[PDB]
Amino acid sequence: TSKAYRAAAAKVDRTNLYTPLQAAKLAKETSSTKQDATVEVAIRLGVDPRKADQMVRGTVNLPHGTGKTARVAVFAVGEKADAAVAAGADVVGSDDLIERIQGGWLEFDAAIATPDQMAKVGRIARVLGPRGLMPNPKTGTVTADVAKAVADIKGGKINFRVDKQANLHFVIGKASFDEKLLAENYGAAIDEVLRLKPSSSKGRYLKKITVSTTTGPGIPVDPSITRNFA
RNA sequence: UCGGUACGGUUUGUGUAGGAUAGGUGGGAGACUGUGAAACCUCGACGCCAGUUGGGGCGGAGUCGUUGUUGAAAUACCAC
Repeated sequence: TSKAYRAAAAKVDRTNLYTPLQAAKLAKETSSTKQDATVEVAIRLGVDPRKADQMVRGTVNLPHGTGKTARVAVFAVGEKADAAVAAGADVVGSDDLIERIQGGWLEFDAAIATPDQMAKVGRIARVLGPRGLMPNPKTGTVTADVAKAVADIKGGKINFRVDKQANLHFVIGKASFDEKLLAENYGAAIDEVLRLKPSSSKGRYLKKITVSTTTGPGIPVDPSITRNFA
């Protein structure tokens, strides 16, 4: 509501549909005013989450990561210590990793355990739960295959979830990225949202969609172009 | 003049507190030029939820932005 608020993207038009080629350009020009932040994508789906079978929940593999450091703490014992450090996780724990979590050493981003440690994970997730650093088997951060479980956090697969009022929330990374590296992250989601379209979504599926990143209005994005994201 | 629809803008709700968990939901350490106890709308209905708020007819003139997560996102206020 300031002068610098309207100075950011003072040239974007409301009554003009923009391609993702043009939306990647204006996302750079929106970032020309303020500091670095996380690019946010808002999609208005044409679904109804009142029915249970029309609930939309999935994931997508981004080609260019997520713009996060993604430090991974691994409950690694036995052969798990050699297979977790070979993937990219800087923290290789042990059986005594319980004391290092409740003792004041929280310098990571996600905790990934092994089934030989799952009898002791229940004393951990009470302090990493609301912080967002707890192990979760429902989202793919608890498995015995630690060679690719670490690559799940390193790959940057964003877990989106449609709300009570049929709206999506997706991220493609930082605002200081290239226009081509953000076009492949953005083009991969819509390549996989339509694959997870429910079988009883009446009307037009992806009706309204916008991308804004740094302290301004939303770019009017065109739903009608789903072939030329790059 | 009285309505219906589409699009666009503001505002209203929240057992319980510091912006009545500043609605629901996701992002998120940077947004603001700010004396504000206060005079000029006494928040612009409402003044019951109890203090939401005078959002600038002040002053670009500097000391309420930052801060407590103790509540079923509180915050670093917005990318709905």
